[PDB]
Amino acid sequence: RGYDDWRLSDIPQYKDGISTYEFVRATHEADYRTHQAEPVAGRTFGFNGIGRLTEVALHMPTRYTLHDQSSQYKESPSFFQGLMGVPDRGPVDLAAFQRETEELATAFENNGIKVHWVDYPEEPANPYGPLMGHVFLSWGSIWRGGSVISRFGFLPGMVGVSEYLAKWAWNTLNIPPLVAITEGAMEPGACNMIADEVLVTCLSASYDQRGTDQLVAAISKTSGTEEFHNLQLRPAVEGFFNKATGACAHPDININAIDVGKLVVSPAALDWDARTWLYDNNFELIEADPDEQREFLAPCNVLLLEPGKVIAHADCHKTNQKIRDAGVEVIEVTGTEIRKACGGIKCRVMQINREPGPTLADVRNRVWR
Amino acid sequence: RGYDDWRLSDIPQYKDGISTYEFVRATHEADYRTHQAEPVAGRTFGFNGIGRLTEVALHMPTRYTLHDQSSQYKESPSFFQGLMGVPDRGPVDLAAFQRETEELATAFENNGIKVHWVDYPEEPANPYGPLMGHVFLSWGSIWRGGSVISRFGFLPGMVGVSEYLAKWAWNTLNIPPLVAITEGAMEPGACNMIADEVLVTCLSASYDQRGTDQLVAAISKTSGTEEFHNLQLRPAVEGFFNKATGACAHPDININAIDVGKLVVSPAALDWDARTWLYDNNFELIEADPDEQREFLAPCNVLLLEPGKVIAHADCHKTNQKIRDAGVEVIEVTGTEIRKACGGIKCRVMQINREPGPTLADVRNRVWR
Amino acid sequence: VAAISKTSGTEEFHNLQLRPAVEGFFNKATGACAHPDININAIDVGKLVVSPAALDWDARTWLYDNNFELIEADPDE
Ligand code: NA
Ligand code: NA
Ligand code: NA
Repeated sequence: RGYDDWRLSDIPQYKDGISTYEFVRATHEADYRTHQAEPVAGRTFGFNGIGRLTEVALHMPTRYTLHDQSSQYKESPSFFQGLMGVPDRGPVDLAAFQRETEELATAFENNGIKVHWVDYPEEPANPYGPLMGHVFLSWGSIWRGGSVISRFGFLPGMVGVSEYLAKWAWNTLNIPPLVAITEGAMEPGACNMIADEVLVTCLSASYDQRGTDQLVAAISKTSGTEEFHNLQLRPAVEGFFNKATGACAHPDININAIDVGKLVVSPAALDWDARTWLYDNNFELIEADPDEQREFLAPCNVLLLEPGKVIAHADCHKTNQKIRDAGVEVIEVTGTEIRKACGGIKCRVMQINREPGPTLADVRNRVWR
Repeated sequence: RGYDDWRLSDIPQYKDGISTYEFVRATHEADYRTHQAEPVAGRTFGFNGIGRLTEVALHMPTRYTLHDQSSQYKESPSFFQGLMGVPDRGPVDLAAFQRETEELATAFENNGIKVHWVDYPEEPANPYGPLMGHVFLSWGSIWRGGSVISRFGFLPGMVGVSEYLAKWAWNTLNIPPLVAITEGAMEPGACNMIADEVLVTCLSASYDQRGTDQLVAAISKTSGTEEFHNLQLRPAVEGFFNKATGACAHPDININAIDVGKLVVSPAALDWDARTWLYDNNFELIEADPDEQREFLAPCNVLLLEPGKVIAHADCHKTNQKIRDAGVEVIEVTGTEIRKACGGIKCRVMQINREPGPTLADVRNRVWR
Repeated sequence: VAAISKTSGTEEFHNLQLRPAVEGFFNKATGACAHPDININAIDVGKLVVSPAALDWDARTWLYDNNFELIEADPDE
């Protein structure tokens, strides 16, 4: 449209003969996401809900992506092993990491999902040392209404990274920021949603109440839903992972949706209140294999492409059979090298756009018991 | 510093033999602004308070900066005149606007203040028409903790602009976003502060309670102060300006600090509660000339360079003499063309960095009555 | 808690409430248990033996703030 062709009718609040007060009031009342964020961006965006995923980003590793190449790791491996708590499976192999990355990318293209590639500078560092954990682009996933700057609870090598990814989203995709988390801890990217307006968090190394409150209030306002629910798990875990039990600081290792009102869930995730809530809201639970969970094969770290279809680690054989048994298609993908750090396949995907999908009301109305 | 020279001692929460829990807890407790925002930015930033201003940005106008060149203005001038409500002083003269802009910039350099220049694309438009009001870079002023995306109450031509300026701040200065205002209305840039932790807002076309609450909560957390106070004026005005009284939707037309515990204030600004509060907190009031105020010469739209020194419109002779009488140096600067839109000199300056300055306790302890 | 509070003979009464992840009595995948006495006990003044599967973040914070020293039970046991 031409610069001199604009007219007052292009302003949605304008009406012929409207008063100043009524125009201003219509403006105060407009929805931020649909009046400002999306039009200005010139597109929709956000990973909220359990609808159809259409657009993601990955990072292809270099030597600088590997945690064991940091001089701070070299100085004390046991310090970082205490923070993450994941079983030692020996050093990361760069070439194999790159291959499993190509395979994941192929899986996306074979399922009609656009993949962007995020690079970091050579010798990437923040004010406190080499970047660490920066392969895990879910930490920069995009919410309805915009990007979020996280407060990392346990990993100093992620300081500056959620900024970097948000900046990248703005410069490359034109997607704006929504909020910076400025108190306590909140890593929203590692959360999952189990319905259009149901978020799962944890209270953990990665989340305190203040951080959670800040995040939930911001994403609530732009979620596009009348209601917003936060299920808050309470795992027993000091750092990121408890290799004695399989409990994890992050929701996305403990639980995810695999279909409408159907969840894959860890043995170590559900306290009584959480269990009661899932029960009252008609969610059907598929239990992850306990050994797969405890040995950190990340069987719950599946990525939902759409209700009834997930990407999962190819070697989570037992959990995957149970998912198939629940009527869900599983796309097996190699994810071995990625687990050598604190995460699996879902953890490493930055989700950019997911179309609106089924709601909590849909879950509740499902007849299955 | 070299990429392989980093050690655990470069992590401020690290201590030899610290437990995972204690390390995580120290991390949850760290201050966002001083641990993350500023280190990652690699500088300090924020205009908060009444301390020494060091860094700003201006926009040098082109024909596309002029409000009367918009096809939507051409279609109905009376519609835009109802929104702003400012006295008609005839069309803007581009050449004169450019000259008064050079003069303002010279004033900054003569006072040791760095000036950045913001350009817009040719034929700048948003989803709803030509940009309008985009010369007013105070709307993009930077807060301690980061940039803000505003919700404009009355001007649709500012949609997309606060995003643009925030994006510019991030790409050019490395300053991150703090929050997007997503409900009601809040134009934080047009507010002023009268002490290190005292903000003045209005309830007006430009601000509702929900928007105000959202903004104040975000900037509170990063203000670097134990307390945060919001004085909320209640002007009687439908749009932006009331040419019968001098009342204005924006704090920065109604009031500003000129020194520690000394304010220049409009006749039309102070309701009883506001007056009581200023009185109880030991603020000395200098009244702006009523005619200067009502005729929209913007005598309160002075910019505080530091306690005891302001930039003011050169033709606000009466108000300026009173400011000098109160012991404050006035740097007179031509601001005629700028007033042909909804604003004056302070309105057009994006404030990027102001050093910490006097506090509310300092105001209260001043012996003057 | 209200009943035993009134007769405890103490000015204050505190209830630490663990939140184990367990459906029935015992979770043989983790060691989590419905009963406190399988999850934790005192062994001395301000010293506790505690299961890996017992302490959620709030419980952990509370024990920390109140100066309790924790001895971890062997995970396999
Ligand atoms: Na719970
Ligand atoms: Na008031
Ligand atoms: Na507890």
